Amino acid sequence: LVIWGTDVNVAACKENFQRFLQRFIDYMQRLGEINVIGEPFLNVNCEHIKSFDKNLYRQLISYPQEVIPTFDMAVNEIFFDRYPDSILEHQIQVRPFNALKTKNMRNLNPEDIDQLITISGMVIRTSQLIPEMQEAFFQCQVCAHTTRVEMDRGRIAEPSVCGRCHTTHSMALIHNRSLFSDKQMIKLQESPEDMPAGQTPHTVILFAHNDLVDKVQPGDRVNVTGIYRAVPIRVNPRVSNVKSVYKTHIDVIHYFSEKRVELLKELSRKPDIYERLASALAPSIYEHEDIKKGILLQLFDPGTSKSQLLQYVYNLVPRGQYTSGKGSSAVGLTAYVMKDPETRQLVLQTGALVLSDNGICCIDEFDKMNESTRSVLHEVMEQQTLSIAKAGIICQLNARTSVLAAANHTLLSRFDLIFLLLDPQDEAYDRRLAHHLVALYLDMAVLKDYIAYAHSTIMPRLSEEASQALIEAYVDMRKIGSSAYPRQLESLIRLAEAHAKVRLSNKVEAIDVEEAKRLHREALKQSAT
Amino acid sequence: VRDEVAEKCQKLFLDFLEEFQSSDGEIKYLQLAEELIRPERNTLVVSFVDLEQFNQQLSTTIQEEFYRVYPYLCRALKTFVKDRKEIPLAKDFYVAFQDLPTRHKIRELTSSRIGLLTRISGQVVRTHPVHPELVSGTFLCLDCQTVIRDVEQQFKYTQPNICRNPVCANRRRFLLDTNKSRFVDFQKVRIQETQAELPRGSIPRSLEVILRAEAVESAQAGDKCDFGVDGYETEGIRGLRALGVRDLSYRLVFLACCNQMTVKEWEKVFEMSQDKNLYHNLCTSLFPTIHGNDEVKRGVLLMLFGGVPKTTGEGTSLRGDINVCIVGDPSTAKSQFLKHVEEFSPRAVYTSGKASSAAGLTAAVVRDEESHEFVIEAGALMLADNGVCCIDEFDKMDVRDQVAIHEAMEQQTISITKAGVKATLNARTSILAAANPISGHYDRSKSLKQNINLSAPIMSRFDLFFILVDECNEVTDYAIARRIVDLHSRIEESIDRVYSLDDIRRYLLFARQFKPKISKESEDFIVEQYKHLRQRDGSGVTKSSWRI
Amino acid sequence: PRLEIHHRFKNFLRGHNVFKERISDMCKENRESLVVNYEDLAAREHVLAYFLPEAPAELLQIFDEAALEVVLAMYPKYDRITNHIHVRISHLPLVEELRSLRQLHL
Repeated sequence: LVIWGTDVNVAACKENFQRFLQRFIDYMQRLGEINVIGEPFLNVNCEHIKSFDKNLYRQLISYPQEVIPTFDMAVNEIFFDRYPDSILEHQIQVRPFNALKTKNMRNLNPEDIDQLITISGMVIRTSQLIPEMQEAFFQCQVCAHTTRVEMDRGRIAEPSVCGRCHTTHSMALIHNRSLFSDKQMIKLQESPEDMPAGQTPHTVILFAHNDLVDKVQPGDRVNVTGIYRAVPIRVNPRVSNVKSVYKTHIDVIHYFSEKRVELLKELSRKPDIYERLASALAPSIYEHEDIKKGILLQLFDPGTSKSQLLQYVYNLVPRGQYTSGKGSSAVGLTAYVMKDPETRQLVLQTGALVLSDNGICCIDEFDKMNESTRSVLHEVMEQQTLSIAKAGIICQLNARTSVLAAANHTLLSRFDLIFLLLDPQDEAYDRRLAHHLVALYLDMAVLKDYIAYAHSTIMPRLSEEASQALIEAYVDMRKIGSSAYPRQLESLIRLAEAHAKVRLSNKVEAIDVEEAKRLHREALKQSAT
Repeated sequence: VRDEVAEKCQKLFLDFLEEFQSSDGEIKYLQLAEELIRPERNTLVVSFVDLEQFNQQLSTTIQEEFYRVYPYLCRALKTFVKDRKEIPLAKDFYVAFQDLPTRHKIRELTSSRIGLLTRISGQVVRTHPVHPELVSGTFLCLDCQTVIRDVEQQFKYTQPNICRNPVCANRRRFLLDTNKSRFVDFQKVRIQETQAELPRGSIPRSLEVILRAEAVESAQAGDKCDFGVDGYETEGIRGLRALGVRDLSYRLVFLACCNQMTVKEWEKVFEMSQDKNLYHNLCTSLFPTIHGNDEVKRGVLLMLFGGVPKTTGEGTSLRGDINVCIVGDPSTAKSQFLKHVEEFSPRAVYTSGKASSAAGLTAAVVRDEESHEFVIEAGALMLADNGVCCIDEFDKMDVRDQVAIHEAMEQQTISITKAGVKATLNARTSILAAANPISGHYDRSKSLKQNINLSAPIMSRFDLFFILVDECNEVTDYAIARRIVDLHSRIEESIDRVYSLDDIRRYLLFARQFKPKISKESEDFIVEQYKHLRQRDGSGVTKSSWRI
Repeated sequence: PRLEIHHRFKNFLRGHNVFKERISDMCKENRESLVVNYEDLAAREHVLAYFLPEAPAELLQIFDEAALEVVLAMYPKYDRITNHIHVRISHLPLVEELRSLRQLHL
């Protein structure tokens, strides 16, 4: 009752499994989730046998279409005999989880026709549920009696068979097991890891048959290990000619360092840390370093080292979007929902500002925008969220992120921070330009880890002594030498959290106490006169 | 095999349409006939619980074969009249069910289950007028072929090509079988998933369901849904086209048809009465995160209480809502930030001010010969029906809203009319709004005439107004920020949750159906004193706004 | 459905004192009026009277064709009067005062 053409046993370790039971016992959460919860779709991890033996791993990726069913049938069959009183109606499919990251994701060769591969990117657009017919059966003429034959997988329900006897929709939908399946068109965008900007980035069509659709949230980071497939595209629907080009698509199947940190605290107590970090961090930035306060603290003539300053953010943190007006209308930034008239299917378009959560967006030339736009940002600035109200969708999209820029009636208070570039009219300052940049113009890994790993656990707390300090500050000094009365000052506590985020210090010392005080004087001058 | 089951299911349905309970005889049948035919409401009900108790396999059969039992419930069920004269006039039937205790979660209502039952729950979005497009029928000549109960159903035409005298269709023809057709009434509404049940990151999914005449003038825009072959004819004959497959198959195709715990909360109200000054503490109890502005929250506190009288004598609509507007900051660090506190409550709308696209409340023609983006929908305000609405940025009503809100406020309805749609709805909710001046507060020394520069006919209709005066009270001025920062000091202090500040409120909601039977003796006493109130307003106290 | 009335009435296409004067009422003056009582309709041919609430539709096609038959035979000069004859059947009891506003009764 088995064919030897593929030479696949049950796990290839049935004889090794008996001694595995008596030797390995002599990570509990993996075993216990199965027995107690009874959760389907077993979610086994990376193939760790590849560390032990490569041959066992190499045989589960060459023909994975013939391997996944083997794992599914074997695991279920054992439970059926051991546990006859379990739920056999809900099939369980063993799924690889965080499989091998295919080398040179950029260079996906066509040679690996049918193998698991791991793409890494983002989700651009998602399609509405597209039902499909699965396990189709035919209709006989002899008393309309159907015998179960197609139980074994491997048949293909080719189209154009139901252009006669359309009763199959009403009649054979349920009785011949022809219920519609689920599939979702998904377009990922490969992340070239700050490529030198050579070749264009490849698009991938992720739309496979598996019914796990939307149990993984779109609009996140992509770590979907999938199975490559190729299908012949018809040249014309009218004829049967097929061209010798196939569309790629990917199957949906998915569900020392700390020593360095301690060193930074020891050198932190030195009183020359301010000059050392400012000089070394972002050295490509020219004069007018008061602007750096927004950048340096928060991250860790127009375009006069200004637009370039934005380029640093785009270069430093790839998480974000850079855009500008005067070339895009209000609908050009988001809520661009549109359908394709050639294929007659709707697309629920989104926008970049929507995708801008957990980042900083680069928008400049804000004064040149029209009054029709700037509406969506206004809620974001005043409600920290982005609501999209169109006929299809009425809700709010999370905007738990910060965006800042700079400028050049008193209803301006909508802005978080306002700074004006003043001209000291000092020719000596420009002199440093030629020597600083023109004359001058492994470590990259170190700068990357600072944000992701260290900042993940750090959460400052405000002591009792450090709160009232700003409150008592503005009241007394405001009448000496002659708007502060709003609660705008209190909001400055948000940026105060940056002081503690330096040195990873949850405690407050003499450093960063007078630093917050002078910030009032810098804001006072630009609001004076 | 199929014949016996199809007959017995219809039999066990028909015999159960008359109850054994509720006395006996045929008086009840006459009463139901009088209640149905005379007003022509077409409202009937049968207990699904008793039907399941009688035959639970019936509930499973209908659950797995709605698509199979709809066409037999359409035709054979109509045999209840027992009169041949009334059967040809009748076109369709209407039945319903209420207080169903069996339901399924929408999250468990996957698209992979077409043909089961679902509960109509969600938000009404995208209203549509009825369009009488061709649905089902036949043109077959009786002298040529006899009628079989298998033809068309959807927009597709006849497949067979036998007796090709009229079969040749390369010529336009308009012979419509208006005598034999399935045309009664039909409309589509795109239900939107419940936002409250949705998480912060929602990405709502738009249902596509078809609603029959039962939906006509029964649903409100923007509210929750609360109800053998011979001759070797084989394949190979040309004529196969895919134009009729891509249109409907890509969409969603289903049909739907329309104790001590209570005491425990109530016990706190009764028992706490013995404590002195209960009313004072009750006022503070709802606003844990406010500092100062006790007069501001005082109006808001009262705004929660409702009570709208219904119309029983066919008279005028007595207004039971509260519409208060608060004057505050000069629009810098806007003290409307207190509005955010109210957000932590169900039945509220997170208004995005007004400077927004606002496709709702500005309904537009939907039929630019294939489709239109703008729909007939006023959800922009009605979404808070049977709730309380918080409208931000009230000063941005310069042109478009100025006309709009006036109609909404006074009439409690919206008269949308665009030559293809015209209907009136019900927008019963209170309006919480705050207004700030254009560039600051300057009417302290200058008269309000032309100085406030807003729209009188709207602010005139508002019930109350509020003024925010800051005082040099160093006890509270110092403590304004401290109470704010206090939520950062959770290390050494944890606040236990004794009761939910929202659950207790909703206990009063159901109290409305209970009758207060308030005597007139307590009522008129305020009225008698009210005479003193109208005089004493002219006593020369500091004036702020002459309303009377 | 039935056969006795259909063929006889179709072959029809192949108190009466008022009708005698009313058929000539239309003239070159073009008063443009056609008043027919419903009770007379049941009086002249009673077989139609029961078929009026069942199959009134076919009457519309018959009425336009039938009018030309009588007029053309008499005086061809009268052909040029509005070039149209309109069906003006009177009421057919029943009477819905408020329940007529229903789409179920098409």
